[PDB]
Amino acid sequence: SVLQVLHIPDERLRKVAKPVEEVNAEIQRIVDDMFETMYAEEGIGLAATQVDIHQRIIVIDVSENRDERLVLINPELLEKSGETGIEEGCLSIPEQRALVPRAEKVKIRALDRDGKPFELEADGLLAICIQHEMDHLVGKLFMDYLSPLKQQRIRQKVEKLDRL
Ligand SMILES: CCCCC[C@H](CC(=O)NO)C(=O)N[C@H](C(=O)N1CCC[C@H]1CO)C(C)C
Ligand code: NI
Repeated sequence: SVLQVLHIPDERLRKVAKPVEEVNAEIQRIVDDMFETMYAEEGIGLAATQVDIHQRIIVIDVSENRDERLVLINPELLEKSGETGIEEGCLSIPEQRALVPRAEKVKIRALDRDGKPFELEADGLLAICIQHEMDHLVGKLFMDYLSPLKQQRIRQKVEKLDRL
């Protein structure tokens, strides 16, 4: 199923996700529906918070052909280094993008779609995406790193888009 993606200024986007207790069929249904949503909305990642599921579940596909699924369940940041920043957009902040500071590289541990633990070192866009996705799990959005003026401008554009 394709799920509705919450948009600013919805307060549900600020909720802090709980850890997944067990990776079972219910969770796999959620993961699969998150992928479907992500692809339908042309994203490269999605966090459960965005679909109003406050659990630490993240789906990602940063591949050119959009056929490389990555699942981060209960991700934990182990190490990071350097700094970087690209103009990021967000499906909860439709059509707006801005550069925000991010770690260049990250090493994380998480559970996959089967509930098996794995470690992953990432750089480039994957590291940026992980960070963005992990921020959604603690109720944080890319616009939070910007000035009040920029935040207000983004808020108004999203509301108008949604109004139309
Ligand atoms: C880059 C950090 C991760 C961005 C994730 C968002 C999806 C999101 O809202 N997840 O929470 C995305 O797909 N955004 C895209 C995005 O920002 N992109 C896609 C290509 C790289 C970057 C643009 O610079 C477009 C659809 C707005
Ligand atoms: Ni986002």
